Amino acid sequence: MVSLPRMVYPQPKVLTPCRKDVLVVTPWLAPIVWEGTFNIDILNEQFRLQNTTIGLTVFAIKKYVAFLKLFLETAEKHFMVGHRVHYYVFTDQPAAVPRVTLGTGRQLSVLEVRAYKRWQDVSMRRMEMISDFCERRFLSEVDYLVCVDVDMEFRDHVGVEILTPLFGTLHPGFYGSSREAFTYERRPQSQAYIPKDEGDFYYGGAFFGGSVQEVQRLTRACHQAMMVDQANGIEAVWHDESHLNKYLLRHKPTKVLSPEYLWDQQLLGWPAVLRKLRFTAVP
Amino acid sequence: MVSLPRMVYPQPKVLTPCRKDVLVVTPWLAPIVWEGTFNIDILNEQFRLQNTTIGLTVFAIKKYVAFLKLFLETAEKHFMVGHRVHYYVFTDQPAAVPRVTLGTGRQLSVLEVRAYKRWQDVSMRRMEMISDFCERRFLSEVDYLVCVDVDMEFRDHVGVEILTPLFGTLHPGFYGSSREAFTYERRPQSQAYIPKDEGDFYYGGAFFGGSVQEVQRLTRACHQAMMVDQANGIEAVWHDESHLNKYLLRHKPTKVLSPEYLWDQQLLGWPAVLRKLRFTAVP
Repeated sequence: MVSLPRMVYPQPKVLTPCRKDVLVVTPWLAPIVWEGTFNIDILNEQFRLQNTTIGLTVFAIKKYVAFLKLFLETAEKHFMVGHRVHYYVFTDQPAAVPRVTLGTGRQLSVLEVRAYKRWQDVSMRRMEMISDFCERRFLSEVDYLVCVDVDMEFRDHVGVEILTPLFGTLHPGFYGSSREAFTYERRPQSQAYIPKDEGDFYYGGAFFGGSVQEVQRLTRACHQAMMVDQANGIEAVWHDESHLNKYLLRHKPTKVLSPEYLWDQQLLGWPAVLRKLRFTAVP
Repeated sequence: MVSLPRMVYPQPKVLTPCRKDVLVVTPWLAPIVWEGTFNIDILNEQFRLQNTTIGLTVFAIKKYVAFLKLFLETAEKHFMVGHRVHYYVFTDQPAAVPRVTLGTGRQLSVLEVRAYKRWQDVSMRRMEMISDFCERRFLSEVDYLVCVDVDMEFRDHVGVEILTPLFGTLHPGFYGSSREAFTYERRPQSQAYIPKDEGDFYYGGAFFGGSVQEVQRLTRACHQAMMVDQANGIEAVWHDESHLNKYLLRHKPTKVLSPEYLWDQQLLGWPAVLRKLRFTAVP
C-alpha cells in the first residue's frame, strides 16, 4: 500500500514471545488474534490509508429484533470506530428496527427478509441472502464483510485487526477442546461431515467474515452444500455452523479470531487467558 | 483457493504457544517464520494446488561467480523442492556459470549485467535490474520472486512458508539488538534516513522477496531513492540494504523471516534459539 507516516511506538522484541500462554499463529501461518499480538495504531494507519469500508451483516427475526438496540448502540462504541462502516440489518420487521444514532462515516440499511413457509428455507436463509447480497450491494459498497449474530453486545474494541481475506472465530465452548469433542457433523451422509481425526478448530457460526469475494465464496458454498443435504433428507447437527466448519477446514482462514471475539460470560466466566471480552452474549 | 484434500496431522493446540522463546507474529500481524510455527504439509498443499512458480534472483559479479556452483547445487537440495522454480542468474561472465543439474520443473536463465564505469551505477544495479526485469520477464514467468546473495549456501529447508506478498528477513547481526544499535542510515540528508526512535527490525539486503508486483514496487522505490541520494552526493551507509530498511519501515512486510533464513555460523555460531540453519554464509 501507500507509505506510512513516521510513528513512535515500542520496538518489537524478537526474543520475547508476545503471549506465552496461547497459540498466536496457526500451522498455516494465519495469525490468531489475541490481545497483546497487535499494535492497533499501526493497523489503524494501514487501513485508514486504504480508506477501508467495513460492512456488518446481522439478522434479526421474530423476537430477536429486541436485541438490535443494544447491538447497534454498542457497535457504535466499539466496532471499527474511526473507520467507514455500513450496517446491513436483515429483518422480517423493518418497522421494529430501532433508531440508533450513528457516528460520522457510518450508515445503516434495512433489508427485508424473504418470508419462507419451509423451516428448511429459513435454515438456509442467512447463507443464501448474504451470498445474494454480495452481488446486489456489498461488492460495490464495502471492502470487507463481518457476519454476526444479533443476540450479542460489544463490550470492548473490535477493530481492523480482524480484517483479512477470510476469517473465522474460535467458538468459546471448544477452544480448549480436543477435536474429537468438537460438535462437527459426524454423519458421512451430510456434506458437512468431518471425521474424528480431522479438524483444526471449532469455529463459531456467530462471527465470520473476510473480503467480499471470499465471503461470497464461503456463503455460496455453504448454501449449495445445505441444498444438497436438504435433497438427501439430512440436516446438519448445527445447521449453517456445521457447513461453515466444513468450509474452513478445507479453505483455511487467513486469520483466526480468539474467543475474546465470541464469548458468553454467564456460561463461561472470565478466564485469565481472556484479557478482554470484546463481543459477548446477552444474558 | 480451491479445496484441500483430507489430511491427517496433529491438532493445533490453542492453549500451547508454538514457541515460548521468540516472537512469532509482528505487531502488524505478520507471521515471523521460525521452525515450529508451520506445518509444511499444509502449506505445500496450498501452494501446489495454486501451481505456484517461484523465481530466484542472484547476482554473481567478478570473483563471486565462484560461489554459483555450491549455491545452485544446494538450492536444488533445499529450495522450494517439489515446486516450480526459475533461477535468474545475473552475471558479468555468462561463460563462468557452472552447469548444474536441475530437478524436474526447474529452469535456469542467465542474464548478462549492464557494464558500468561508475561505481554509483554498480551500487544501484541490483535494484535497477530487478525492477526492470519484473517487467521484461518476471510478471509473465513467476508468481513470487526471492532475491538473495550468491555467497551463501542452503543447508536446510527453504520453502513455501516464506511466500507472501512482501517479506524481509531478520539480519543475523541484529535480531537481538535495540533499534538504536541498528545500522540504519542516520544522516537526514539521505532518502534512507531513519531516526533513532524509529524502526521495527534490521532487515538483511541478502534475502527479500514477495509477489512480483510487490517486489517491482520495492525495487523501483529503492532505485529511485538511490538516484536522489546520488544527485545529492550522499551514499547510504549500507547501500541498497539501507534503502531496503527504509522501504520496509514504511511499507510493512506481510511476513518476516527469522535468522534461520540468513545466518553466518563462523561469526555467530549456532545459538539454541535457531533450531535450523537454513541459508548460511560460505566460510
